Amino acid sequence: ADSFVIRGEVRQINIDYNKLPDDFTGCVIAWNSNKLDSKVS
Amino acid sequence: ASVYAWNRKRISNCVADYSVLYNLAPFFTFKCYGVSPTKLNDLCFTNVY
Repeated sequence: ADSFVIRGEVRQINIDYNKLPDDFTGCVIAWNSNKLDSKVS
Repeated sequence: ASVYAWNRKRISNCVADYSVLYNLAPFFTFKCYGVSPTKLNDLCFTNVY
């Protein structure tokens, strides 16, 4: 289980900027960071 | 332009650099088909609209 936050790049995982493509075998569990890891923005 | 009166635009002879474009504020997305975002820097085109 990896732990990263991207911009939105949500169509892909720009991100050659640190190689984890769609045909890599796995599941994507994802949600918005604007409710917990945020501010006004 | 408006949707019904959209302006026609053709791009002429150009040495294109796309790596400076994808991080500009109006050019964040590339949700489409038929071209690749990591391959446009190596392709040649007859014209671009």
